[PDB]
Amino acid sequence: KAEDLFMEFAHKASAFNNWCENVEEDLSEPVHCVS
Amino acid sequence: KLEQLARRFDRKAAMRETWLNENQRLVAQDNFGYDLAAVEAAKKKHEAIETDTAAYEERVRALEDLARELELENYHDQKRITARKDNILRLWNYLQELLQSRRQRLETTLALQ
Amino acid sequence: FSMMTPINDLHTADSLNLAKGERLMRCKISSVYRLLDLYGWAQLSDTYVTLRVSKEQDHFLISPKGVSCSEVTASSLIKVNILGEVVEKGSSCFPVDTTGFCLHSAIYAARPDVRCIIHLHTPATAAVSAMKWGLLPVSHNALLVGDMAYFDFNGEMEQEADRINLQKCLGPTCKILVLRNHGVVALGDTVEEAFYKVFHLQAACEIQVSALSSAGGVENLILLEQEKHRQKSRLGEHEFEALMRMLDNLGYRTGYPYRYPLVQEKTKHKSEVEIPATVT
Repeated sequence: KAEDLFMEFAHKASAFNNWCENVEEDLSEPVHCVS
Repeated sequence: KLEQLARRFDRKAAMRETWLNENQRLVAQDNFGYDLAAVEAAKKKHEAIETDTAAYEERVRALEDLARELELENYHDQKRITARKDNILRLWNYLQELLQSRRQRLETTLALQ
Repeated sequence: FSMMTPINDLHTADSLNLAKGERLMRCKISSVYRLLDLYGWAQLSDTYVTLRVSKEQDHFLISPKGVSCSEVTASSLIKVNILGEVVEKGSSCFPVDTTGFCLHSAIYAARPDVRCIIHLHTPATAAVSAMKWGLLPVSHNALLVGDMAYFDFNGEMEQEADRINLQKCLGPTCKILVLRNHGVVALGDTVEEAFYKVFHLQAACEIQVSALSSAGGVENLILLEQEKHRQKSRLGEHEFEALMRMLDNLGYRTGYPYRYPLVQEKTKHKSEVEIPATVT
């Protein structure tokens, strides 16, 4: 089936994109802390 | 430590609020393609957007959880966090309502063709 | 013998706690008060113009209660919170009331892309607010205003549920709100665009009132169709600089920074025997 080949990529692209944004915004915190 | 995580709360909620505004802007406009093929293509693009929004519902829930962390810890400024939290929740509920209306719009256009 | 007050009082204050761009926004909204005072639209303080300083820090600037719009300056403005708590108070020994901020607070909670909200109570705009079919675009200025949203107002919005109906009726993308029997509200990303839209809608309302009086009916008028109507300068950038420049020529110490110089200033005629200037 041709459409299934498009649509499983349609799932995985959004998951990859939001995982990338999650690791984008967990990263930039300056974290000084101590010791 | 708790003031640092409050300032992280502000910095984290900024992106969420801007994104709620941005998909408000893009679900606002309506441009259906001509005839049934383009109409159903727009329908499945809407379902793609609807599957996309459920990904960030989780992040909004994480923002909820770290927001109620403050009131568990009895922060000096409760009103700030509580107001920003439930306004964010209200705006997300409004975006769901607009998505549902947009969907019902497209089943009507599918059904009369 | 003069109403003239220096609108920039930041140097004489030398106090308070400020943001990195706050001291320019203070002068800009003070100038907005001065313009709305000068045209005769408003005289008595009813929390007309509200500005958001930053996207994250909130801390919205409002006018103190009791000071007429003629007497408002840069240092007299008060930085409040979204609920009404005092974040910072300027040099203004007056009791603090944030009741009028509640009208702007849910709009802040609704749309972030707006920074400037201007509320009017002029007789023409309040008559249009009581005008049940609303603004009829029979003039060019009303066509220049754009789209409108209409919201029923019961005079109170402290309630938790009234806010939901307000943000429902405002819509996702609409920058002019018309509260019934309560004047108009204009919505702008910058103070310049909001002021431009305020002026144009006020002119359109003034035209429409005379038109509905003189015609006596809708059928005696002509209405062009909204579908038929359908470098770079921002919507209020060009006019607002001219107004600031003219107030500078009169003498108000407007802190608004000009993007381009006015005059060429051809080089004058120089002599060598000058004492070298300045006091160093």
